[PDB]
Amino acid sequence: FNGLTGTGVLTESNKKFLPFQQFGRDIDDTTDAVRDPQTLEILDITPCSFGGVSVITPGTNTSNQVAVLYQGVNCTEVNVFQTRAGCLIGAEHVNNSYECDIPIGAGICASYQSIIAYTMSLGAENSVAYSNNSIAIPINFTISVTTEILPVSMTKTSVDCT
Amino acid sequence: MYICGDSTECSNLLLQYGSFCTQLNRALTGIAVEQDKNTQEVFAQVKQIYKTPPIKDFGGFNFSQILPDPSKPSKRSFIEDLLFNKVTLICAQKFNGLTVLPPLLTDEMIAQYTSALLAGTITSGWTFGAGAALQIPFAMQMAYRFNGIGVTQNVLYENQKLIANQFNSAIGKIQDSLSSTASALGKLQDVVNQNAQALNTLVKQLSSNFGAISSVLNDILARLDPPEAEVQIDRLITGRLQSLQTYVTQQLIRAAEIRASANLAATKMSECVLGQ
Amino acid sequence: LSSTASALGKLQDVVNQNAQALNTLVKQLSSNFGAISSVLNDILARLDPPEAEVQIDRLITGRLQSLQTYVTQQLIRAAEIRASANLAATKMSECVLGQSKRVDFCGKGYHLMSFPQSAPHGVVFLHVTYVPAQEKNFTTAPAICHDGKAHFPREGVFVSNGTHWFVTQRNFYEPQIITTHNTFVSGNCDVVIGIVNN
Amino acid sequence: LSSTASALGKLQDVVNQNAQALNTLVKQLSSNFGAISSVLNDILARLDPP
Amino acid sequence: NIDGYFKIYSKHTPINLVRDLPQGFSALEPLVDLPIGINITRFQTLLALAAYYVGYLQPRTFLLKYNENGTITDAVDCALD
Amino acid sequence: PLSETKCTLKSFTVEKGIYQTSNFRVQPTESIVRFPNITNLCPFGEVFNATRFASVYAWNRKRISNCVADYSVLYNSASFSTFKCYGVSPTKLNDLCFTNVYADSFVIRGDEVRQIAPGQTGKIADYNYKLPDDFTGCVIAWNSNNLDS
Amino acid sequence: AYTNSFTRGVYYPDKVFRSSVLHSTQDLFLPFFSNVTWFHNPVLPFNDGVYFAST
Ligand SMILES: *[C@@H]1O[C@H](CO)[C@@H](O[C@@H]2O[C@H](CO)[C@@H](O[C@@H]3O[C@H](CO)[C@@H](O)[C@H](O)[C@@H]3O)[C@H](O)[C@H]2NC(C)=O)[C@H](O)[C@H]1NC(C)=O
Ligand SMILES: *[C@@H]1O[C@H](CO)[C@@H](O[C@@H]2O[C@H](CO)[C@@H](O)[C@H](O)[C@H]2NC(C)=O)[C@H](O)[C@H]1NC(C)=O
Ligand SMILES: *[C@@H]1O[C@H](CO)[C@@H](O[C@@H]2O[C@H](CO)[C@@H](O)[C@H](O)[C@H]2NC(C)=O)[C@H](O)[C@H]1NC(C)=O
Ligand SMILES: *[C@@H]1O[C@H](CO)[C@@H](O[C@@H]2O[C@H](CO)[C@@H](O)[C@H](O)[C@H]2NC(C)=O)[C@H](O)[C@H]1NC(C)=O
Ligand SMILES: *[C@@H]1O[C@H](CO)[C@@H](O[C@@H]2O[C@H](CO)[C@@H](O)[C@H](O)[C@H]2NC(C)=O)[C@H](O)[C@H]1NC(C)=O
Ligand SMILES: *[C@@H]1O[C@H](CO)[C@@H](O[C@@H]2O[C@H](CO)[C@@H](O)[C@H](O)[C@H]2NC(C)=O)[C@H](O)[C@H]1NC(C)=O
Ligand SMILES: *[C@@H]1O[C@H](CO)[C@@H](O[C@@H]2O[C@H](CO)[C@@H](O)[C@H](O)[C@H]2NC(C)=O)[C@H](O)[C@H]1NC(C)=O
Ligand SMILES: *[C@@H]1O[C@H](CO)[C@@H](O[C@@H]2O[C@H](CO)[C@@H](O)[C@H](O)[C@H]2NC(C)=O)[C@H](O)[C@H]1NC(C)=O
Ligand SMILES: *[C@@H]1O[C@H](CO)[C@@H](O[C@@H]2O[C@H](CO)[C@@H](O)[C@H](O)[C@H]2NC(C)=O)[C@H](O)[C@H]1NC(C)=O
Ligand SMILES: *[C@@H]1O[C@H](CO)[C@@H](O[C@@H]2O[C@H](CO)[C@@H](O)[C@H](O)[C@H]2NC(C)=O)[C@H](O)[C@H]1NC(C)=O
Ligand SMILES: *[C@@H]1O[C@H](CO)[C@@H](O[C@@H]2O[C@H](CO)[C@@H](O)[C@H](O)[C@H]2NC(C)=O)[C@H](O)[C@H]1NC(C)=O
Ligand SMILES: *[C@@H]1O[C@H](CO)[C@@H](O)[C@H](O)[C@H]1NC(C)=O
Ligand SMILES: *[C@@H]1O[C@H](CO)[C@@H](O)[C@H](O)[C@H]1NC(C)=O
Ligand SMILES: *[C@@H]1O[C@H](CO)[C@@H](O)[C@H](O)[C@H]1NC(C)=O
Ligand SMILES: *[C@@H]1O[C@H](CO)[C@@H](O)[C@H](O)[C@H]1NC(C)=O
Repeated sequence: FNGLTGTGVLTESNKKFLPFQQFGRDIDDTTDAVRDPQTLEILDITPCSFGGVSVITPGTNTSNQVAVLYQGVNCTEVNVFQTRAGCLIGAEHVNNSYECDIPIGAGICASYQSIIAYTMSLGAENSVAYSNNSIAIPINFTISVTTEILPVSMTKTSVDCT
Repeated sequence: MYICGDSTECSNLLLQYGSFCTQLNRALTGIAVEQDKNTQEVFAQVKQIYKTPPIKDFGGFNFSQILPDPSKPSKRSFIEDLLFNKVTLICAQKFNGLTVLPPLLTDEMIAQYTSALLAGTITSGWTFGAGAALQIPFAMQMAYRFNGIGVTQNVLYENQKLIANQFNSAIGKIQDSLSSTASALGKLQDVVNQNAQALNTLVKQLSSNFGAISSVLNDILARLDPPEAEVQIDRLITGRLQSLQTYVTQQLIRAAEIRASANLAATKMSECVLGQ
Repeated sequence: LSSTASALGKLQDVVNQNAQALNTLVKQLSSNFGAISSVLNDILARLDPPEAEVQIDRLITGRLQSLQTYVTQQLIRAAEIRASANLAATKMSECVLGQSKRVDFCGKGYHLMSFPQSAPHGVVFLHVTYVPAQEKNFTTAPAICHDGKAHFPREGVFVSNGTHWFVTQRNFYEPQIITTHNTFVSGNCDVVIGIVNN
Repeated sequence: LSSTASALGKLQDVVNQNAQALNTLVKQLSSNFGAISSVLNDILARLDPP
Repeated sequence: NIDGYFKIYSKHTPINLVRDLPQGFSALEPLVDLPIGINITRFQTLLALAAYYVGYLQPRTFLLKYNENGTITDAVDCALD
Repeated sequence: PLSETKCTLKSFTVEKGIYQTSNFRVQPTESIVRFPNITNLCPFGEVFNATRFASVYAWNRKRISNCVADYSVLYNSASFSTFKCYGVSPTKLNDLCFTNVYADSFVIRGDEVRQIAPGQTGKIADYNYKLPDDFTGCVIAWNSNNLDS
Repeated sequence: AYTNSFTRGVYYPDKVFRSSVLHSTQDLFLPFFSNVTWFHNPVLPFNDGVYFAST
């Protein structure tokens, strides 16, 4: 448009231009709305979809298939399953809740038992039998041994300049 | 996407600077991954998910102000709602390259974790941190807690009503402080302000000449011949690289202190709530 | 420990991070950075000073930037390792040379004692803990008033097996008959809520 | 305290580190950095803008 | 009159005061741009078949605020106080 | 995608987890171009066909606007001696759309034609006609030995 | 006579549409809270521009 080169999708805009402007800018330098030089209407501009790709795999040593997650893209234009962190292709949706090993996001995560995506479960749910006239006391005991690992230092390296 | 906006030749020139891009992506990914472990290690300290019984015979103490409210979209309590109101959706990646990722644990799961912790603390004392929860009446748990600081236990059993009324009044007095002095939550706003300012500076430093003839790549690529446009394409990569490096360094430095604060919060939860 | 692997992930991660950083630094030595060649020997043996100095300046500034980046990353990592070492020293001083009373510090349960062992670049702690089990739940009471005098337990708790009352310690079930050598009297049984005759 | 030296090591080390950093920052103004001269007024006074 | 360009802005609103310039804010929307390229130092007003104010502009930094519809609502003069 | 993962990790075995490989974008097609209706020819030729030129100290200044500029017909002409063009480009002048054009026409001797360039001093470039430190279109010089000689 | 020009002399600097933003610009403006000289045909100076009101 008159030397203004751009890429994106054009839509009929709603914002009102005073009779002496030519184009608008959302913030800083973001040319979003433009008035054409011939037919004298206003069209707004927005870039078309783009974004990263992630691969969910159970491991080559176990299986040989993967699933693909498109980040922040409403994939109606690319078993498709629409999540809040993009959308997942290659996985099936189930109702059951387990504890998962491959977190995806927004409370949704997937695993392989092929390649099912579900909602993680916090843990086993139980209710304590509270009363104002009864207590519980142990009768037996066990001795347990636990391990923990803590690093204290790393290697010493000296690099010259010349 | 940030340095060479949707261009082809600019990427071919950027390939000559070695690999000053795997490091930045790796560092940002590491920070993003660590941000999830920070939240995981604090709240996720209870194995099961307990819940309070419908019986509300706690000896006189009134916990209705902190227990979850079923008639709520998020099943939160009164104080959590007050806190949420006092702090001010498929988000796509902008043409700058900016991207915001959603947290792994949504707010509902955090609310469930806190509710489970509170129910266990009320109905089992400190016995649910070692092994299985062992029920004990609340009055006797509070008497045991007095016995732990020197005061004998017959002080509570003859002053139960006074202590209950004082606790109820003290709990009630906190709603006014939270809903009237909005400046109390100053520790949770400085982080957001600093992050916003840093990212705003990063975005705003895109429209700078840096010694070139234009601040936008398309203008240079549509006017200068390719033999002599290579000089003006440079002096533009070498400013954006420095901007990105500075942003990454400050992000790492300010994430270190967040990690330290998360560790302190985890310690406080471990030995202040579970025990005495 | 002998069978299950991946129990030493932290040390392996530290070593891998160091190796990756050093390998990237060495690998960054083969970039043109805008010059004509990636080796100074060819540039010096193929040109005259007037523009050889320009090429050398380009290479020098690129390599200096890379080295500064590496040094800064190393400083950050060293600070993190120092924090971890301070935590390890505190745990060694508190849980090995004494007995710890703070919860969620050493082990999951009631701490008893600990043993240190070495590691390639760290330390391994073996904590011994006491965990109760085989629970059983009884009927209780806060105080017992006899002849109008309320008796409270010195250390323990009143329980009933169904017909009789005993005083037991909290963490283990050892019933004892109620005498005046393990209970103390304070007041009268008119203000306490839960008084049981006995 | 009044006889043995090198007792307050940490505070002296901190002060020395700060002083050394400031001194090495100030000492950088004399570097040529590949220009003709390290002084700016003179190099402005002996050359044309280009 | 800048770099060979004569630019004329204007506005027209009624007021209720009868003494002097009223209290309020109102932006000026441009009318005329001319590529003349001339030197101007003095000016004079012509009559019809009497009362006007004259002020002089100076370089300055302003902070303008826009509303939802794209009209200036207020401004801040940086070098005032 | 598994091959992409192996390339990114630079190994033949990948462990359980989620990995980021690359990014995708939608490729645009069917380019569109919009231009105004003004299509009147422009008097550029007259600028080069002025029968009389002016001295250096008083150079002819002309303003050009509301035209359809054509430089391809002007570039392919071989009647010019030098066409050293700073600023933008010799050939890419047909795809750019400007606001106004300034034409400065005069006559100079053969020993000062080189001095007409930004960022340099001299005799006629310092006291008669000085170009600014930024780009100003570009210059054209052609020999004439039958009118003023 | 002299009068106070309270908040007069603001114009649109550029032909660019903006909305719900705060923009910092630098241009030739009439300073806030200055004198305007009332007049009543005298020739007047033209320093860098003239804000000309009327009634
Ligand atoms: C447009 O007209 C103005 C008139 O002011 C030209 O500027 C120069 O203005 C000065 C007075 O301000 C005129 O007087 C001269 O002043 C100098 C410096 O004080 C003094 O040394 C001289 O002896 C003389 O008194 C000056 O004549 C005038 N310049 C010219 C060429 O007349 C301005 O140059 C005019 N613009 C154009 C494009 O011609
Ligand atoms: C993702 O894409 C779908 C399909 O285009 C969107 O669903 C449509 O949304 C529009 C806008 O509100 C509605 O008018 C249509 O009726 C919807 N159609 C269907 C079949 O649902 C959806 O809104 C998009 N979501 C996001 C977050 O962009
Ligand atoms: C403790 O007393 C109660 C009396 O029923 C028992 O524990 C509860 O049993 C009910 C059965 O209706 C369950 O619904 C509750 O969930 C139980 N409470 C828990 C699991 O905390 C039980 O009989 C007694 N405990 C033992 C060890 O015998
Ligand atoms: C719990 O507290 C109550 C009140 O102090 C005890 O007494 C019960 O009171 C309710 C009405 O509030 C009556 O319906 C019950 O019949 C009372 N219980 C008895 C045994 O008389 C109660 O005993 C306490 N313990 C339990 C297990 O409820
Ligand atoms: C407490 O637990 C221990 C260990 O579980 C029990 O000891 C075991 O008892 C069973 C059956 O009596 C024997 O077959 C095992 O050989 C015992 N193990 C050891 C190491 O001696 C003990 O009986 C439990 N105590 C009670 C009162 O039930
Ligand atoms: C615990 O506190 C809550 C909040 O003050 C009490 O709820 C009040 O109940 C009375 C009686 O129905 C109502 O008139 C108030 O409007 C309630 N407060 C609110 C904020 O809605 C509750 O009654 C207290 N618990 C007990 C056992 O009294
Ligand atoms: C100890 O302090 C408490 C409160 O701090 C006193 O209780 C108050 O007593 C007055 C006088 O009867 C009442 O008006 C208040 O309502 C009471 N407050 C509460 C919360 O119940 C108590 O009297 C003091 N005891 C002594 C011995 O001075
Ligand atoms: C509760 O404890 C009492 C006290 O030991 C039990 O009473 C004893 O029962 C045994 C049964 O073999 C008799 O030999 C003793 O003589 C009884 N002692 C007294 C003082 O009577 C009682 O059986 C226990 N009840 C339950 C349900 O465990
Ligand atoms: C504990 O015993 C006392 C007396 O030994 C009981 O108090 C008496 O109870 C009787 C029966 O209701 C009344 O007629 C008397 O007036 C009460 N007072 C006195 C001084 O005798 C008391 O009720 C018993 N407690 C329980 C829980 O049974
Ligand atoms: C900005 O534009 C909006 C959109 O037209 C204006 O809102 C209109 O105001 C008029 C006058 O009150 C109403 O009759 C219309 O119904 C409104 N439009 C809508 C869609 O409700 C608004 O007045 C303008 N000015 C400001 C300051 O907002
Ligand atoms: C003056 O204008 C004429 C007309 O455009 C130019 O003459 C043309 O020159 C080219 C190349 O020399 C020829 O191919 C055309 O046939 C000529 N056309 C005519 C009508 O003569 C002339 O070049 C212009 N003057 C200058 C100095 O360029
Ligand atoms: C430009 O030309 C087209 C077709 O000749 C016409 O429809 C349009 O109205 C013209 N533009 C203006 C502003 O008149
Ligand atoms: C790898 O595959 C082998 C053969 O199927 C299997 O025995 C082994 O357990 C696998 N390893 C893991 C970590 O799953
Ligand atoms: C749960 O499973 C049933 C059938 O087993 C299915 O119809 C339903 O859609 C599932 N739930 C959701 C939320 O999809
Ligand atoms: C306007 O001029 C008068 C006298 O010339 C002076 O007293 C007054 O301070 C001036 N106004 C301002 C705002 O300076």
